[PDB]
Amino acid sequence: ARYGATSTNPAKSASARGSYLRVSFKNTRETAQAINGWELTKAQKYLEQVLDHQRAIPFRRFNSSIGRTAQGKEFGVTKARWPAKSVKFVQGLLQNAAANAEAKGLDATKLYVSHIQVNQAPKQRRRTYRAHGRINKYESSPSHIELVVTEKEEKVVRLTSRQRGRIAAQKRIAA
Amino acid sequence: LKDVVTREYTINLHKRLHGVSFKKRAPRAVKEIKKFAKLHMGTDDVRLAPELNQAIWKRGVKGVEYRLRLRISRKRNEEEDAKNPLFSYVEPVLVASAKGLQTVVVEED
Amino acid sequence: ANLRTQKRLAASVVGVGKRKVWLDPNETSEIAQANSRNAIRKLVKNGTIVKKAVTVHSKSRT
RNA sequence: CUAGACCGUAAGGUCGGGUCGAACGGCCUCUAGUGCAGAUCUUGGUGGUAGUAGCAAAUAUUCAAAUGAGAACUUUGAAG
Ligand SMILES: [Mg+2]
Ligand SMILES: [Mg+2]
Ligand SMILES: [Mg+2]
Ligand SMILES: [Mg+2]
Ligand SMILES: [Mg+2]
Ligand SMILES: [Mg+2]
Ligand SMILES: [Mg+2]
Ligand SMILES: [Mg+2]
Ligand SMILES: [Mg+2]
Ligand SMILES: [Mg+2]
Repeated sequence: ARYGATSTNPAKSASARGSYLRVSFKNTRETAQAINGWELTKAQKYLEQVLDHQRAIPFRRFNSSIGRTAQGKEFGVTKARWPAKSVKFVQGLLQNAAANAEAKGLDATKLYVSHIQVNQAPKQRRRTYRAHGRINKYESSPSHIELVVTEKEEKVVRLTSRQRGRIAAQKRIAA
Repeated sequence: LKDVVTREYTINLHKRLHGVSFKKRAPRAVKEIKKFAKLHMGTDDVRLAPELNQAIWKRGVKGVEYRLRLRISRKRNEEEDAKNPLFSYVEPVLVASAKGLQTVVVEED
Repeated sequence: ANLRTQKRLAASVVGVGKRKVWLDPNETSEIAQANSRNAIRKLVKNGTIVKKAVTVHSKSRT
C-alpha cells in the first residue's frame, strides 16, 4: 500500500511491489521507462526481445558515455542497452501484477502499465582497496520498484449594457 | 518439410579460424560448428557430441584440422523443451581424409 | 551431487592420487551414499571405482 | 509540509488546508550555554563526476551428463 502518485481507478487496477532488490537503480529506471504506458502483453513480449538482444532499452537519463547501437532507432536515440538483470526483476513484477489482476477479476486483454516507478533503495556497503593504503566505498545501488496495471478505458457569461444592446440589435435584423 | 533429418557436412575450419589467436582456436572452432549447424538446420539449440569435442581438441588448442566431416542430425526437442522444438546434434564421422566429400543426406533406415 | 568427498576418500583408500581416481558417472547415486571408507572400499571391489592406470613414460627413445 | 490568505519598512507575526498525536501559548517582568553562509570550521547525511575510471601480470580452456528456480564458474566423466 501507499504507492506513488497514481491517477487511475483503484477498483480497476492491480499492483505489485519489490523492495531492496539488488539491481542497478540507473538501469532499472530506464527499463521501467521503456514499458511505462505500454500494453501488458506488448511490454512482456518486448522485454523477452531485450533478453534476446533483438530490441534494446533506450537509455535516456543515466546514459553519459554509453556505447551506441542500431537498436535505438526504434526510439530515436543512439544510446540503448540490454539490462538483463533489470529486465528479469521487472518482468517478475509484471507477472505478479497480472496474477493480482486475475485474482481481482480484471480482464487481461485490456491491461496496460498505467504507473511504474523505480526508487533508490538504501545502499549496501562494501570496501575497495586503493593505491597508497587508501580505502574507498564500493557500494550497491538497489531499487525499490512498484507498478500498477489497469484496464484501458473507453458557465455564466457576463455582458455589459452595450454588449446586450448589440446582441439585441443583431437578433431583430437576423433571418 | 522433414523436420527430422540427418546429413553429412564438411566444414572448412581453415577459413573460419584464419587469423585467430592461438589460445582460442579450438574454443572458436567449437563456436563455428555451433553457427554452422544453426545455419544448416535452422536450430538455435546446437549440441556437440563429446567425441566431436575430442576431434576438435585432438591436436591441442592450436592444431584444429583444416577440414572436418560432421554428421548433423536435427531431432525433436523433449524433456522440458526450451523455446525451440528442434535441436541439432553434431557427431564426428571417422574417415581417412576429410577432402573430396560433398553434402549427402543419410537415411535413418 | 558433491562427490568431491568420495574422490578424496577413494584416493586415500586405493593409495593413488585424486588424478588417478575414476568414479562411475552412471552410478552417481550409489557413490553419493558411500560416505565411509568401508563403503568406498565396497565400491572399489564391485568396479564402481577403478584405479585408472598410470600415464606411460617410455624409455624407448632414451 | 503547503508558487493559499492577511499584517509589519524589517527582524518577524497571524490564519486556512494536509500530516500528526500530548503538550503548548499571549502580556508584565527575570535570566542566558540566546539568532550562522563562510572559519582548508565540527559531526552526520547526500550529490555531479558516473553506470564512468576500471574489474587486462602468473600460457587455457572445451564438450556432454547430473543437480538445481537459475550453471562460463558446483559434481562426475571425456579432452586439451
Ligand atoms: Mg562525454
Ligand atoms: Mg571510456
Ligand atoms: Mg562509450
Ligand atoms: Mg585497488
Ligand atoms: Mg593476424
Ligand atoms: Mg501519545
Ligand atoms: Mg552560543
Ligand atoms: Mg550551516
Ligand atoms: Mg566501461
Ligand atoms: Mg594468467
